[PDB]
Amino acid sequence: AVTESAPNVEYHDVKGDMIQSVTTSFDDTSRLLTWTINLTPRQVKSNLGALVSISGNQETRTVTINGKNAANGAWNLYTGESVNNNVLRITTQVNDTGGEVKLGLRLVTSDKKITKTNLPLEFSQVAATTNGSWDKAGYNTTIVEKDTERPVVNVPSEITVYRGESFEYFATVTDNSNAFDLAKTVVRWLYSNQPGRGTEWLQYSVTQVGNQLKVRIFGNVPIDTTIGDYTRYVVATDAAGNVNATQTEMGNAAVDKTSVNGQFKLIIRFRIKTPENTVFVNNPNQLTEVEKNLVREAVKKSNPDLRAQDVLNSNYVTGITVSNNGTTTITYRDGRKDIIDGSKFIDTRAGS
Ligand SMILES: [K+]
Ligand code: NA
Repeated sequence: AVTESAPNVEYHDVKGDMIQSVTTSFDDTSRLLTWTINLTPRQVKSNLGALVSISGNQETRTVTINGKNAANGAWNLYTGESVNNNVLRITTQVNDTGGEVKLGLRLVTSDKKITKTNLPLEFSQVAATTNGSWDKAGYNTTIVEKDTERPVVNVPSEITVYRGESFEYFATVTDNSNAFDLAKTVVRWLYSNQPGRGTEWLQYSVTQVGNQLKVRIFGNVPIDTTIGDYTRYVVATDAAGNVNATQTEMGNAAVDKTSVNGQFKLIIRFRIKTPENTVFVNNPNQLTEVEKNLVREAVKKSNPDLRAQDVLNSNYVTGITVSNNGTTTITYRDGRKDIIDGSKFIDTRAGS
């Protein structure tokens, strides 16, 4: 991008009679800065001289006067043609640090060739030296540092969602520049910029809050989706185009089974629903085998969406286990477990 503005005027000698306006143009890719100075000397004459000083974070690349390269004669002299509505353009390479950049000028016109020795630094000395128009001014502006640092995503290691339920999580994006490319900030699986096979219901949105992005990760999980886990990525881009994780890094991480910044495991779990009818037993803390089986059957009945394929080895008897004290362990097809206390649905028939 190119940014154009009018710099801060540090001083402009009120006896000066040349400078009308000064503008800057900065290319954020080349980091070249052009100072454009428009001149209307009262005495145009034949020769323009420009004594130029720049801050140490700049290095001069080009100086033109009236559209032609200036002859190169802390302060350096450049000379060229003198016309009305003359344009002096000083292009510098800004260093990677950027920051405050400064320009100082002492300008003259003359009918004679101009030399640095015979160049007046005050209005009162003009008549005996260059004997034409004169001006003196200083400017500054501020240039961003070159941003070579990637943005950082903060997202949980695991985002756990439940079949039949909605979810909402946030990832946060921070960058050293405090500026982003929202269009190139996404949540995706590895292969393409999409939510991914099996998780097509994964949604996201990107908002900027202050100096950070907030990436809302949300959706509605179907009752009929596969239980297990999926690797997904928050990929964020700063305003300079640096990304937290590149496509090639995502691919290496997928093969090596390592992590990149912004990676998360999306885990789809089952949400166990409690029996609506109390399971009556003799001693809720010392169940018989028949009572353990009543507990398993009640859990199956209240969870008709828990299919055999959803539990370990597609077997309800080994996938739903019930301890002596009525604790139910459900082990799913992915090896994940729920350990569920029976206190809220198992009761004694004594006193019922
Ligand atoms: K950055
Ligand atoms: Na933006």
